[PDB]
Parts: sequence; structure tokens; C-alpha cells
Amino acid sequence: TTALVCDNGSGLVKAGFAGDDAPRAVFPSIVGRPRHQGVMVGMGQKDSYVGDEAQSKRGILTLKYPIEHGIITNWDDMEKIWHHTFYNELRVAPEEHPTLLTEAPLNPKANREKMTQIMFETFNVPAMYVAIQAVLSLYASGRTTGIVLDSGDGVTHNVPIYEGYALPHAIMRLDLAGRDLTDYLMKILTERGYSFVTTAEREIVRDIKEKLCYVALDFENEMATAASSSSLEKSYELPDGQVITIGNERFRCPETLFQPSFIGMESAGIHETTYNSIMKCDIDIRKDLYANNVMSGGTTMYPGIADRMQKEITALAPSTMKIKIIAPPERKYSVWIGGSILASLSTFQQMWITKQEYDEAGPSIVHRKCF
Amino acid sequence: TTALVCDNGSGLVKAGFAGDDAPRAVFPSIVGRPRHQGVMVGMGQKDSYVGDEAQSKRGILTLKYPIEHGIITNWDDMEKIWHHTFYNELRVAPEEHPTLLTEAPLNPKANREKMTQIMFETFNVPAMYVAIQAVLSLYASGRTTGIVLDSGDGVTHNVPIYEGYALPHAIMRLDLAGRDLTDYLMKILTERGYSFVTTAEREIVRDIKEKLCYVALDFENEMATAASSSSLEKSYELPDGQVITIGNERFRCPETLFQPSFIGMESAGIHETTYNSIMKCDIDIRKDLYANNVMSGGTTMYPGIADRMQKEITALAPSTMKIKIIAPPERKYSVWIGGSILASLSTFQQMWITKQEYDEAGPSIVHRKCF
Amino acid sequence: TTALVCDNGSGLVKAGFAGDDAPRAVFPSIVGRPRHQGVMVGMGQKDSYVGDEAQSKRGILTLKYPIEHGIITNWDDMEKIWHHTFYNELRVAPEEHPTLLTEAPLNPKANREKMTQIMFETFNVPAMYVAIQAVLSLYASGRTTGIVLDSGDGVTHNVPIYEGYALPHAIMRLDLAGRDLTDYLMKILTERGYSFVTTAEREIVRDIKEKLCYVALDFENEMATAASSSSLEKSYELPDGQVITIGNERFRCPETLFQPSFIGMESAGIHETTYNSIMKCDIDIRKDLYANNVMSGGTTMYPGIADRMQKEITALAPSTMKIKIIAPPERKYSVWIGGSILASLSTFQQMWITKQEYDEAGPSIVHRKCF
Ligand SMILES: Nc1ncnc2c1ncn2[C@@H]1O[C@H](COP(=O)(O)OP(=O)(O)O)[C@@H](O)[C@H]1O
Ligand SMILES: Nc1ncnc2c1ncn2[C@@H]1O[C@H](COP(=O)(O)OP(=O)(O)O)[C@@H](O)[C@H]1O
Ligand SMILES: Nc1ncnc2c1ncn2[C@@H]1O[C@H](COP(=O)(O)OP(=O)(O)O)[C@@H](O)[C@H]1O
Ligand SMILES: [Mg+2]
Ligand SMILES: [Mg+2]
Ligand SMILES: [Mg+2]
Repeated sequence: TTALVCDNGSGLVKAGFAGDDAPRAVFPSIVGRPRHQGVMVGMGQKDSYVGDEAQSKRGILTLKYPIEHGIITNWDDMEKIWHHTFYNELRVAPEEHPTLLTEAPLNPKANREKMTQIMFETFNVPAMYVAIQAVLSLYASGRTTGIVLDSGDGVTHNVPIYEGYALPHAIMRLDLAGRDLTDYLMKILTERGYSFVTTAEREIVRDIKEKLCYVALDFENEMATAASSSSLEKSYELPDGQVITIGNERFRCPETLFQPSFIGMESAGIHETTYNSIMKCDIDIRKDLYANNVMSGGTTMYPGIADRMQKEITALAPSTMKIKIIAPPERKYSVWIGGSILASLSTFQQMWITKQEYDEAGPSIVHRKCF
Repeated sequence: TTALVCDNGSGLVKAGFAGDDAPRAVFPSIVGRPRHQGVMVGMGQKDSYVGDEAQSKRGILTLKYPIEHGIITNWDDMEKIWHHTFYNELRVAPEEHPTLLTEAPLNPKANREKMTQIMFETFNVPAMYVAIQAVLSLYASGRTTGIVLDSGDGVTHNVPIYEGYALPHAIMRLDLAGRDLTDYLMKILTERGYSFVTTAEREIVRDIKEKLCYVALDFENEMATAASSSSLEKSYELPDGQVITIGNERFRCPETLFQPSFIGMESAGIHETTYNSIMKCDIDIRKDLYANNVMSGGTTMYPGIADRMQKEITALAPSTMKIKIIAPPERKYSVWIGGSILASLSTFQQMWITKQEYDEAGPSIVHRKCF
Repeated sequence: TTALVCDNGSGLVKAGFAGDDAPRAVFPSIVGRPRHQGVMVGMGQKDSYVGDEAQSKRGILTLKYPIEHGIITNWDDMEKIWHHTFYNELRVAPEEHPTLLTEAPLNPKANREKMTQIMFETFNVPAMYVAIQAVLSLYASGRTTGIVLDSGDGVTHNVPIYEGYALPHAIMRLDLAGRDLTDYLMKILTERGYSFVTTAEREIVRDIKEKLCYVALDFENEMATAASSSSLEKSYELPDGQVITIGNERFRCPETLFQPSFIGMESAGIHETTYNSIMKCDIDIRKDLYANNVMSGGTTMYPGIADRMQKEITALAPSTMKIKIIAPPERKYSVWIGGSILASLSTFQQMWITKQEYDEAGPSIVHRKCF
């Protein structure tokens, strides 16, 4: 049969079929409900909206994310999103297809236990499997050795792998990702008199961040350049026709990744996190780890982030080591591509958690069979 | 059965049957009583006259409007007018027909409470409903999204609606409409030596306003043109054969809608009111609101008012927005047409306030069931 | 010398001298201009009126607030108000006194830049400083640890402080305050047939709100009590002798603070805002924050608001935490009292921005020296 690969991220849902080169369905992972009163009768109105239909009508809706920091917090909305993905986007029968799901490392066990329970009971899938997103990203690049830096909307994490072996004690997890950057940009936009307070306005700020933000190679030099002249300013048109102009915010927003103290976090930056993850591994594999830094996720798509990470890691690493950052242009879907590749492999077909095994063992079997 | 749609405006009464394309009965909402002494015996004389019979004999009558600024102030005369509408104009049995009534937004609650009480007790209707006039106007145009500018004889108001959802906090209400314009024209006609002081003469001034007034595209240029020559002057024949000539008054009278300060009001014009109502809505629906400005009411029938409103809103709106004014030729009866359409809908048949519900709950049920 | 403390709020101006226990001058921050025509010659008439003189003659004036939502929007009127405060109220020479000014957090930078420029150029003050209002309120209570809820006429904001250290990432700002409540009461007064439309009538509605509104401990029980009987009704006399009676509106008006959806806002209430601000701080300071909730501003003077906030925060906080609301009877002037205390401190005398520093650095120095 044909397996289903579903990457349930905090911000976007990636779904498709195993063997394909790109995900079939990509849409935001949101559920919207009306907050005003309906005075017009005879027209089709629904109590909830999911995905693009919620984005289109966001002006009269309150938008909620069921997944927060890679943890599912509203299982009703998550089930609604899964139903939407299975029926309206891919248009498939769930019980006729094994499904591969993704999860961030160091997550609560109950999250994947409930994922398995929902998949086996509500949708009655024949088989399912839960994988780590960082390993799938390594699969997508055709590599067996390297350290993967994956940063999406909720979670940023590092996983070092050498010759197909993972070192769990060196796994790092950070709760700073895209959504936090969007909130910080939303806060700092008030310096120029721009006020965004609603969940519909938050999406507008996210679009502005995606379309106008970049990572500066040197932060203080960029600050001086922005203070000296107006060559770095850009204009953006709001949906109602208003035009806003932003200056140093464009690179101030992504700077939080390297300086988490901008949002009040004591943790270190992504470069120092990667260096510490490398230094926790055996001395005989650090040289290979230094040359196989793999980037994945939407938050790694800022212009100039790879050069900045290269510079920082070079400044941290010994001068005789060769630092190489791997940033494929398609790294936005590396997790899904690796999941499809894994589901297409012949040797993986006996690693599926089947319905019989679940009926015998309960939801706890995902701990024994998956990682 | 067949539902009855009655639009009780400040100036005119519109009545008919649901499913019809036009109101069956249209007549002024006035009650007249003699003010001289009857010296002739043996002839049929009545203590009161309603509607067209009052208009025909206005020379010996004092005319009173029971509705003032969309608020009923004389319930005895209002009951007389309702009896006239039910029995002499439509010629129907009130207890055999559900009745749909209209009301302006931001009205006193006691007004509709007494309307419901009168309908259920005096006329013993089986069911009744009170709708908002601007919503019905939106129904008449076959739209679910737009901002409605309704201006009749007593009230001018704006109601923005998006995807069938109303935003009550953005609803505007103005107490400048046709009657105020008639009074202002009555006052300014004294500059040419014309004196109208009675309620019968006020009707003559209203006819003059309806037949000779228009909205100037640019007020000061029209002023200069009227001062330069006499190309804008028109002649009107009084009922007794006298002929009057008016110049700049023709467009001075409707100018009060855009400059309320002409009658001593501090409020802004209709264009600024519409712009402020649009700006109070969510940023993601303002573009659709800009292109769906719907006009309704008799006061919107001045020649050239739509172009003036388009110009003003374009001058107020951002240059990249598309401003479109919708002014149907039948907008004089948009409220009644929308009411008939709503009463003809199948899904509305369970929204009627029935006699049993009124007997159970009292007059206050109209607040819970209607809007 | 003697420093000047000026608290420029959206609704009122508080001014005086450092070291005093109360502000010397309190008057509304309004500028009024005549809207009728002057027909009497030989009498003293002015083109503008400021403060109490504008309030006294409001019947023939249009009233404008130069400050909107803590942001100065009319700098000419603001300069007129500053001139009035300096010369007619305090009767002092501006160049002989350093001046301390206040501002709300998360404000546009250009606002304080222009404030500094106006103070240094137009009035030629020797030194000036801009402080955050919530910090000054904490100064007034003799505390170094606590979370301050300040709500005036334009802005409501929360600032948590622990051991003299502020956590900027946990600062909350809300654009719902007294003026919005006045507008909502103005809108809901139409349910009883009372119509207030002018800026002079808006002041009357504000007086009614100040004199008759209170916060209900339980909203639905108060609704049921008001519906059952008339024990909650009060009477108010209009300036022309008319008497109005209001029922549930008295506590419906302040309820918008806890339910912003009454005016169409998606944001949460003040209690939930305070709880979220507390939860964003470090876990080791939340216990001290829970017991030091400080109220400040005119909008916190509603009867029963402190008990309602205590109940809500207790319902939100863990059952083992001790919730304490600090509501001094003089919290109406807490910002000014704290500003005077700060200006009287010996260690603050070197934090003044002096004329030499401004001449060297330009208006941008307020960003580097102030917070
Ligand atoms: N061009 C871009 N520049 C910066 N950030 C981006 C860009 N495109 C997407 N993002 C951000 O990436 C995040 C979503 O990416 P994704 O890896 O799909 O996250 P998740 O897997 O958590 O859904 C969002 O926060 C989005 O704003
Ligand atoms: N052709 C016209 N030009 C200008 N005003 C008109 C015209 N026809 C009617 N009116 C005015 O419209 C008002 C009544 O219209 P209508 O919408 O029926 O009001 P209502 O619903 O309050 O009775 C009256 O003031 C009348 O003078
Ligand atoms: N007793 C009261 N009850 C309720 N509101 C009040 C009371 N006294 C003053 N206010 C309101 O407080 C606001 C002004 O207080 P203030 O803290 O001086 O604001 P600002 O600093 O913005 O001028 C006004 O909206 C006023 O109506
Ligand atoms: Mg992801
Ligand atoms: Mg009408
Ligand atoms: Mg204040």
C-alpha cells in the first residue's frame, strides 16, 4: 500500500504520500471561531474554521494554535485538524493507509501516547509510527553522520548523529523559535507607532517577518549603519492600504536567536548550543560533526543566517577544524522529505506499530517500539 | 400563510405582503385634526384624518407626525395609523397574518416593547418580529458583506456587516435626515421673501425640496457659479397659482448632510461618519467594506449624492483602495424589499415571536429573540 | 533649586513642586474653541480656552483632547496646555526649574523625543527627565517589589518589579481605560431614551460615570437583582434641570474592564492580564508578586473593584498563594507623589538630562538616559 507522512508542526501541517518528493498539502495549523454575532440568515455559516478557510475569514474570527512549543494542548482542535488533513486536503481513507508522524525530542510521553491512541481509535489506522524530526532531516540530506539544527515555529533542537548512531546525552532543546520572534517583532513595532494586538494582526506581523527580516553578519556594525542612514529601510502595505516602514527591526527580530536575552531568556544562542552539543560528544567524532552542520525548518530560512552561524562556530571551534554549514534551499520541508524516504525504505516495513500490537499492549507500546 | 411586512418610517408607511416585489400601500404617516369650526350640518365630517385623506384636506387641518427621529411619541396616533394600514390600505384581517416590523438601531427598548405589546394585544397578531432596517437593505441587494448608509425622514445610520456578521461597536447613528433638511429649506426660503409657517405649508416645502434639490459635486464652485449667473434657477408653482424662483438654495439644502454645522450641529458629515465606521472595524475587512457602500432611504435620492460620497470617501481612504458606491434606482424601498425577502425565507419561519411565547414571557421577549 | 513634577495624563494634568505631598494644580487636559458666531462687540473673547475655563464655557465650545491613548496627537494644543500649566496654574519661570515628566510604557519613541525637544527649546528648561508611571506609583507606596496596575484615561498597563529590578518582557499594555468606559456608557444610555452626542455632553456623561458607577462582585447575580427590583436605581440631575434614572448601567459600564468584548475588543480582562504578567516572571518571584498588587489611577477608584480583582486573581492563582490587593485611598495621585519623591531623592540629582548634554547629543539622548 501507500504510506502517509504527516509532519504536525506548531505552525504548519505538512502532509502527503510516501515516495513523493514534496508534501501534497501545506496549510496553517489553526482553528478559528467567530467572535461577533450573526445577523444574516439563510447563508452557510460554520461554528469553526480550519487552515486556509480560517486565514481567509480571520477578520471576524479568533485564531488558536492547538500545538504550543511542540506540545499538543487542545486535543479537540488537534483532532479537527487531523480530520481536515485526512479528508479535505489529501482526500484519503485513513483506515487504508499506515501513517508516519513526527515529534520533537525531549517531549512529554503522554503527548505521543495520546497521538497513538487517537490514531488507532478515532481514525482506526492500520499501522503508525512516530519519529524524531532531526533524524528525518538527516535522512533528507542523504547522510549518516552530522548534527542537525532544526528550528520551526515552536521548538529548536540539536541532535548529533555519527555513523547512524545517536548520542542522546548530547541532545539539546530550546523553546525559542518562530512564534517567539513574531511576538518580539510585534512588541518592537510599537516603537514606530504601529499597534498589532489581535490574533489576526499577529498573522500580519508573521507575514511581515517572513517577507522583510534577515540576519546581520555583524550586529553592532548593522546598528551603526542603520543609525547613520536609511538605506536599510523597507516599506510594507497593510491589507487595508496603510503603509508602514521599518528600519533596524528587520535584523533586530532574528537577532534573538543568537541573543535570547532580548526576550528575557537566560539560555545561550543557537551557535553556542550547537558548540556545546558538539563538545559533549566523543573526541574522535567532533571533527566529522564540525563539517556536517545541517539546518532544517522555516526559522532557518532567514537570509544570511548560515554565514552568521559559520562565523560564530568558527570563532568557537579550534582554528584547525573545518566548519561547514549545510543549508539546502529545500530545508523548509526536510523533515517531511526524510519521513517519506524512511517510509519508502524496504527495511522499515517491519518497524510499523500495527493494530494487533496496539490491541495487545495498549498505548504504551510506542515507547518500546519508537524513539 | 402570508406574512405582512410593514416599514413604519418617520415620514412614510410602507406595507404589503411577503413575496411581493413592491410595497402595496405607500402613504404619509400623519394624523390631521380640524382647527376651524364646522358651520355646515348634514355632511360627513370626522374628528381625525389619516394619510392621503389628511393630505388632501390639509388646508383646514393641523398635521402631526406620531414618529419623531425614529421614536414613536404619540401611541394613540400610531395605533390609528396601524389600524388604517391594516384595514383601509391592505384590507386584511390582522389576526390571520404574522407581521414583520422595522426599527432603527440604538433606539429605546421601550419603543419596541410597546410595539410588541400593541401588536399582540390590540391587533392580536399570531406572530411578529422586529428587524433592523440596514440589515434588510443589505438583504435587498443580494449581499452578505457591506456597510449600509440608510437615511430616511428621521434617522441616518451606518451598519457594517461582513460575511453575515454585524459589528455592533461600529454602528453609527445620526439624527439629521429629511425632515431637518425640509426645516432648513423652510428657514432659508425667507431670504427671497417666501414665508411658510404652517404644517400644511411645510408639506409644500417638502414637495419643493423633493422636486428641485440636488447635491453639488463641489460646493464652493457651485456657489461661485450661482453668484455669477442665473443658469441654476428654477421656478415652482404654489397651489394657489403663485410662482417662486430659487437659486443656490437647491444645493444649499442637501449640503447640510455633509456640513451639519449649517443647522447648528457639531457632528460630522455622512461621509466622515461612514469613514469612521469603517475604521472601527477589523483591518482585514476594511477593503471589502470600502467596495460595498450601499445607499438606502429617500434622503439618498438627491441627484449627484452618490458621486459626492464617492469623492469624499476617496479623499479620506488610502489611495490604493477601491471605493464603490452602490445606489440602486429602487433604494427608496430597499428596507421593505429586504423585509419581504427575509419573511419569504424558509429558515426564518422558526424565528417568529409567537403568541404563546409572548404570553409566557411578557413584552421583554423581543429583546431576547430580536436584535 | 526646586524641581517641577508634571504628570501629563490623557484626561487630567497633575503639576506641582518636588517635596510637596499633593499636586498643586489639577485641571482637565482639554482645549476648547468657539463654534458659534460672536455678535457682541466690546467684550473680552479669546480664540481658545484651556482647562477649567474651557469646562465652564463648554456650552459654546468644541472640546478636544490633545493626548489620545497616552500618545500626544496635537502638539500645538499640548504646547498651549504646557504654557497654561507653567504660567497660570503654578505661576513659575520654566527656565529656573528642572522638570520631571511621565510617560506610559511601550509608547512611540518620537513622542518622548518631541517632549524633550519642546521642553529644551520652547520653554528652555535647565534639565528634564522622563520616567515610567508604574515605577513612580511603586515609589509612592514605599515598596521595591510588586506589580503595578495603572489605569488612567487612556492607557492601562502592568509592570512587575522585584527588588528594584524591572522585567521588561513581562510588561503588559492595554488601550482600554476611562475614556472608553465613558463612551460605552454614552452608547448604553440610549436604551433609556437619553441622548448625549456632543463633547460637552460627553463631559456630563463622564461626571455621571464618576458619580454613579461601581464594580459588581458577581456580574450575573447583580444582573438578576437589577432585573428583579429597582433597589439599585439612582437619579442624576442634568445641568438644565432634567432628571435621569439609571439601573444596571451603573455596573455594566465598569464591567468592560473585566470583559473587553462589550466594546468589541478581543483582549482579555485586567485580572487575566495581571495573571499573565505574573506568570511570565521567574518562578522564584511570583509569590512576592502575588502579595504586592498595587492599584493606581483614576480608573481604579470604582467602588468594589479591589475585591473583584482579588476574587479573580484568587480564582486564577494556586490555592496555596496569598493574594493581596493594595489600593491606597490616595492612588488617584500615586504617579505624581512618586515623581515628587524621586525628584526629592539625593541620588537622583545626577540622572537629570541637562541642557549641555542635549546640545551635545540631540533629542535622541532621552533614549540613552531615560527608560
Ligand atoms: N522566509 C522566512 N523567513 C523567516 N521565517 C520563516 C520564513 N518562512 C517561514 N518562516 C517561519 O517558520 C515557522 C514555520 O516553519 P516550520 O518549519 O514549518 O515550523 P513547524 O514545523 O513548527 O510548523 C513560522 O514561524 C514561520 O514564520
Ligand atoms: N426625490 C427625493 N429627493 C430628496 N428627498 C426625498 C425624495 N423623495 C423622498 N425624499 C425624502 O425622503 C424622506 C422619506 O423617505 P423614507 O426613506 O420613506 O423615510 P422614512 O422611512 O423615515 O419614512 C422624506 O424626508 C422625503 O422628503
Ligand atoms: N470616582 C471615579 N470613578 C470612576 N472613574 C473615575 C473616578 N474619578 C476619576 N475617574 C476617571 O479616571 C480618569 C482620569 O484619571 P487619571 O488617573 O488622572 O487619568 P490620566 O492620568 O490619564 O489623566 C478619567 O477617565 C475619569 O473619568
Ligand atoms: Mg517542524
Ligand atoms: Mg426608513
Ligand atoms: Mg495617568
